[PDB]
Amino acid sequence: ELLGSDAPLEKVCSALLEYESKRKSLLEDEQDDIEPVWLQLATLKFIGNNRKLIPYKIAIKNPVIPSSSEACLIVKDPQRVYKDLVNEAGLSKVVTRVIGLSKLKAKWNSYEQKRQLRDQFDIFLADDRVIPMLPRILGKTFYQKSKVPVPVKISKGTAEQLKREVVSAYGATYFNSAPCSSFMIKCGHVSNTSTELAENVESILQFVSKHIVPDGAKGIASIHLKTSQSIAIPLWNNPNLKELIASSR
Amino acid sequence: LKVPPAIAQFQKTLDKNTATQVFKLLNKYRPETAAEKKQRLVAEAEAVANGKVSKKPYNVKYGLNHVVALIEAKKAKLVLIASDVDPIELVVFLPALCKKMGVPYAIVKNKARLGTVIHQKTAAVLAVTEVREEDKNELASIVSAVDANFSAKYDESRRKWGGG
Amino acid sequence: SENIQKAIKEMGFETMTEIQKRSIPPLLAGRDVLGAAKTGSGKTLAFLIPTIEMLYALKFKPRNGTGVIIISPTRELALQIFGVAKELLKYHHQTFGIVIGGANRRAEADKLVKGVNLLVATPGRLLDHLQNTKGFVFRNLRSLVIDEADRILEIGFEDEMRQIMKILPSENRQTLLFSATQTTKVEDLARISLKPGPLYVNEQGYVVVDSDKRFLLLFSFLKRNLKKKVIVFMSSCASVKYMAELLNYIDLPVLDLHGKQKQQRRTNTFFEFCNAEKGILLCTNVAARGLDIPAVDWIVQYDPPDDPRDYIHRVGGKSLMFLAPSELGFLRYLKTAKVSLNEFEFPANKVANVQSQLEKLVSKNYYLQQSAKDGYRSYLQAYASYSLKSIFDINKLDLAKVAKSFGFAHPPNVNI
Repeated sequence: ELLGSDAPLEKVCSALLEYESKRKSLLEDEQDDIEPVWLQLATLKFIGNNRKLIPYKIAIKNPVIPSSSEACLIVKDPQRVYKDLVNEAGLSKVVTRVIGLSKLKAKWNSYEQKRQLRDQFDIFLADDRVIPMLPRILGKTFYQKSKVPVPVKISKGTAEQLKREVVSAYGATYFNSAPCSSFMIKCGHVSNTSTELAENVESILQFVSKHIVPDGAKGIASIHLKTSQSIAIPLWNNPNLKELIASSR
Repeated sequence: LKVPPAIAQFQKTLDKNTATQVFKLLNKYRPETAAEKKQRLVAEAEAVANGKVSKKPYNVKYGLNHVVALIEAKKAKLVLIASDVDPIELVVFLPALCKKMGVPYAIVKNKARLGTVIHQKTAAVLAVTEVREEDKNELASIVSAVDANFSAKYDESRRKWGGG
Repeated sequence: SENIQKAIKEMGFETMTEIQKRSIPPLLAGRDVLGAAKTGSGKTLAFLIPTIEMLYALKFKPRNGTGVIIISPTRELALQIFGVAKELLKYHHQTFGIVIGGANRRAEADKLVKGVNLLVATPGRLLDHLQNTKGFVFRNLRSLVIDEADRILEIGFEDEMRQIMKILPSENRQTLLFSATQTTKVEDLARISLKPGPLYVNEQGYVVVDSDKRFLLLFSFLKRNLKKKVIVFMSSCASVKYMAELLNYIDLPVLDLHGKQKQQRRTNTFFEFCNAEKGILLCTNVAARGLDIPAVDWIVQYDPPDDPRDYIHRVGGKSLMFLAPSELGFLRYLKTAKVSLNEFEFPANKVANVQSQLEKLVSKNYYLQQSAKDGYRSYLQAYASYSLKSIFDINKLDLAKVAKSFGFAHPPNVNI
């Protein structure tokens, strides 16, 4: 309704569940990893002035990061105070390691050391005040292997805020803005059913049209639904994209 | 004159560049002076006299008996032998003991330079046993340099009688 | 005596098992008994309570020397018996001790000269002390106990056992013999050792993982299976103690059948593990020998078993074997035993790369380092005492890789 005064949802997302299921065709270590759902968006005009190395906190109701995924928290000095707060909040099983910024800069200097730290956790969360430093220190070994630290605001440093922020951080999808006209957003996996997947799509679309696309949903060229190896089924096409680009330019 | 290979090896010392980089790491781990040790202890004394739990210290290991015991225990990561010990037989076995124990070792110049690191007039041998996590890469790069600039170099030269 | 009962009730032992029916009463009279029981029947209490009574009856003292000699085929079995005898002699004054292969022989000699009344020995080490150690008083020997006689014969201590009987006095000395199976060698040894006219009593999974990655694969596997029931078999109690201590130190709470070498705690821990729907328990093969295996989703053979014939019958939810590449010869023995098997494959990426952090934790802690050395040394000594010398050859084992699994940068200095 917001995008084009129409809602061609539900039917396409539900059909995609059967489309990937039909395309199904001893090991010791097993995991519940599922193929992600890639929501492709095309915009009429470029949406990024420059490479922004922070994710978008797209709040969602169906988390794309399972609660079994380990988390690593990066805080400002000293690390002992925030280590005590994490333990007192009951996040020991979630926030496994808390690394102070000075310790992260010093004790992890080699590329192999940075890669070992990167592979030791599934998601990285960072204090909002220390996020601008992580472009350095962490380097290309983090920002290209799908490991972008999350800007979690823990400024006041209290247990309830930590629990709310982590739950909010886990229950959200992220997308790193890049200068282009096309991008993909993680909407979920096959584990999430059709109705939950549809809810994730519309919530992301509202967030995208609000704080990502400068002119809103009117500037959306086309949108498609895709998986790792599935066909990019066209979710929706702008009925007036061709004339809008001609008139704008 | 003609010198045996075990004494001839001390004329082939570490190069100036690698030695200068070695002492940059060593100077981070100097033992605290007699004055600095007294200041730290008296500071804890006042905290006891009036009314009131640390980490393990970090420093470079020195002393001939101490270092040889650390090599035999395989506790030493890098052993730096003075090139001009007045009785040479004091350190004439150290390159062989370091080879047997797999300890990266180098023969550096000016035993006085070694003593300056430890606030002493003179040191026959210095040994780095275990450093802070910040300097793991710096020590690792030095050990690789000592392998190439001292062990890969010479080596075939250290088995030949020098002089003559 | 009341001291025996006060010690027994400390272990939480009530009533009295079936094999002890034909052994404990007649043996209390000082008559030779030819016992024969299966694994786990409780023979440890069978030949210890009457003998301990006889120490108290004769008022033996360390100046008298050794009065009872107990022979066990392996280090772990002898150590387990020594742990039980320590519990039974809690309220006593008769000295007890153990001599085993691969142990400090000089330290054992200093302990033997002081006077050990109840000696638990191995056939290899006992012959060395009986011939060479000076000041070892054993002329007052009064009781002799042999446990798992068939195991001793199959190991290759027939020659050693013959010299023991020729050296040890035979007059007015009570003798015992316990064997699961009665073979020609067992009968021949009984005829030359026991007194005339005795009272006779009557699917597999494996992972080919290198030594250095043995623990890292295990730790990652336990993290994955935190929502199941896991029971792990080890080659020693010291190895059990260290891994249980280390796992609790890296936020992986586990249970072990070691406790503080207290028999009551082991039964309590096993009872709690059986009652609990989910959990993880570590124990050695000898501790689990003859016990009742509950409904466990995963059974793990972290270390190779010392009795392959008993293990292949004990297995008959899922079975796992941590087999080193140098131990791949055990696969051929499985075919000769006609047992179906499958190979488990794991990706190197999923294995936890915590080895560098593991070494730092062990080096920084005194008790972790002390436990790690004891576990490493005992694991090697148990390895050298394996029956399958051809398959589990200690020389072929890479000691540098093994010590990496225990959290050591370099292999510690352990003898044999």
